[PDB]
Amino acid sequence: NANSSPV
Amino acid sequence: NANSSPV
Amino acid sequence: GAMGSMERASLIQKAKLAEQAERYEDMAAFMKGAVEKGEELSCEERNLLSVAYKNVVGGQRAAWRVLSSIEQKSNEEGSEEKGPEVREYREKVETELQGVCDTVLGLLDSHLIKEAGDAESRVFYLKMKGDYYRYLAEVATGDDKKRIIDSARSAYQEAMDISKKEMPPTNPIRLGLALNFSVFHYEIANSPEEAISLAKTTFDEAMADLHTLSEDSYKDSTLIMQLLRDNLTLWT
Amino acid sequence: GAMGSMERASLIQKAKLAEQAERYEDMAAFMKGAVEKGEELSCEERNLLSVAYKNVVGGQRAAWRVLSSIEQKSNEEGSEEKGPEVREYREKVETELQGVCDTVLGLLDSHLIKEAGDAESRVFYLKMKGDYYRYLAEVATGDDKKRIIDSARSAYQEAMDISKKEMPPTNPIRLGLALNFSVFHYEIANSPEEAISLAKTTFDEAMADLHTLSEDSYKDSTLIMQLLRDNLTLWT
Ligand SMILES: [Cl-]
Ligand SMILES: [Cl-]
Ligand code: NA
Ligand code: NA
Ligand code: NA
Ligand code: NA
Ligand code: NA
Ligand code: NA
Ligand code: NA
Ligand code: NA
Repeated sequence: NANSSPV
Repeated sequence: NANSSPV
Repeated sequence: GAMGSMERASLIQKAKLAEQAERYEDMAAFMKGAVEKGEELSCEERNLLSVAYKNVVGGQRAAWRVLSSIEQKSNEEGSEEKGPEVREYREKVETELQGVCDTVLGLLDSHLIKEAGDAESRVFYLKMKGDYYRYLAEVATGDDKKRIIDSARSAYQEAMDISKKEMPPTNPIRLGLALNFSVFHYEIANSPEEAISLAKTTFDEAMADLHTLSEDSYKDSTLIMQLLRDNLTLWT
Repeated sequence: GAMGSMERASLIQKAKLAEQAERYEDMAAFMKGAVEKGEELSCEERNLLSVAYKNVVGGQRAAWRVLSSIEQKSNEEGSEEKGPEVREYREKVETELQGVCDTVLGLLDSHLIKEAGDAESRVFYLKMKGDYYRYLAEVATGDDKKRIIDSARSAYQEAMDISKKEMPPTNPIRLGLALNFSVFHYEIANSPEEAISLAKTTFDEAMADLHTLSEDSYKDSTLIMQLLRDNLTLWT
């Protein structure tokens, strides 16, 4: 559920 | 924008 | 075909997994494989076929509309020339969409409709035939367009005739057929009055039959009746 | 390759149309074609490459997680035997996902990274290398898994070393790299303390540099800082 970088 | 039948 | 080696039951099982995974192209390929086994489809299997292809063609129709609108802005007074790319890419998505519709129509013609004798299967397949001719009509501009519109109308009309003889006015298949044929009249056939008349008669005849239904049947029927009322609210 | 006959500028133009149409597989194929022209990518073109492939692999990862969870429920005590289909279909989606990651990694290796000399291009490509090795690590279970994890770590580490020498602490590339490397530590490397330390140091060093920024740069940096704080809220 970790937020990674938005494209 | 007409509603058609839901699948 | 690539699914020829897979068991029918395994194709059905994987179609359901693909639905859960929102893998609708896979779902459609599994269900095509299942239809090509040559056996008739159960009610549940017909609804898996419909869900799969409606999601695939729905994404294509949404993309086509976005591209067609950009191509429209490009042919306006004052719009800079940007070359053939918008038309080419709209054409590529259009061709893919036509290919999906031709695939569905070909399954119906080989041999789902001819084997379908019960009203609930025959109406379902004839509705689907109308629907996918309708999606072909949405992108048609050639010498073809009138015949594609008439093919949609003919399929819907045969489905309507069977449904009104063989099914109660609350049957969800009958309701969804009337909903879609009404949208055909409004959006394809330039017949908004026919669209409105069909939606209102369908709604009113279903209202009068709701008293016969169980709670669960009542919920199924009223969900599609609300779509009829939503269109009537848009159109009046 | 199927895009070899299309102009570079036409591929870029169609990638943007595909984005607007939410046709991300097409978008990725157009951008692959553009990279294979052999010229370096501009900043905007690098972000089109990243958006295209992140959407394609994002759908595959979401599907893989759904299928892996069903395959997990199937290997529990009391679960009925349902045959090989869940494993087979998870394997099919896994293989497709691995193929997309191998395609991105192959573009980076042939020859985007070796030609990238400016910090903003080199860090961006090394981050992407870490990201797609990370997606390979998410599905790895074999004799391979340690080496895939180390490949992700190595790429991220080289990107981090360049970013901390060459970019301000608010640079959005540097921030998104730190965000993703922190998630690598938490989710892949079994290093939650490293994940938390990196996220907090990154956030705090960016906070201290916000005073130097224009309103628009401030908005770009604070958007990614919020993702760091959202992870820290989840993890502490
Ligand atoms: Cl094209
Ligand atoms: Cl499979
Ligand atoms: Na069999
Ligand atoms: Na052009
Ligand atoms: Na029959
Ligand atoms: Na009947
Ligand atoms: Na050229
Ligand atoms: Na089975
Ligand atoms: Na260079
Ligand atoms: Na710098």
